[PDB]
Parts: sequence; C-alpha cells; structure tokens
Amino acid sequence: HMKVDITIKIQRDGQEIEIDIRVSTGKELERALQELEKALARAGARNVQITISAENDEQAKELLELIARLLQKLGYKDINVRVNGTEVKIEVRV
Repeated sequence: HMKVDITIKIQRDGQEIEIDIRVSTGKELERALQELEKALARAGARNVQITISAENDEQAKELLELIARLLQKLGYKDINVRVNGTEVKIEVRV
C-alpha cells in the first residue's frame, strides 16, 4: 500500500466501529469516499475520528480539506485536527 491508510473509527452509543481502506492505485480512494459519506449519514455517526495515514505534505493538505469538505456536507460542529507529520486525525463531535 506505500503510505495511504483511510482509517475510520466511529465512536457510537456503547460501541466502537473501526474500518480501514489502505490502498496504492488512484480513483478507489474517491469510490470508497462516496460510499463512506452515505454510510456515516445512514448509520447516524455522532463522534467520528477519521485518521488518513498520508504519503507527503501536499497530499496531507488536500486530504485534510477533502475530510473537512466531507464532514461539513454531513453537518458536524466540533472539528478537532491533529496532524502527526503527514498522518491527519480529524475528530468530529455532534
């Protein structure tokens, strides 16, 4: 996979739900991101840590704003970022 891990921790009412989509290709990041938008809205995910394990600093910039474009479309108030070098964790709390 090189260094591209799309890691979704949903913290729910009494349960954590973790799913990782780690890939080196092109376009499967976008196809998974469209069904993940639909899955967060269909389940009702109130506290979500999306951690994107990214390859470089310019990739980490537009992956940071792709996660903000995703979570501002759903409607999340408490958008808490920490970047570990390139690894972008965004914690969103309803």
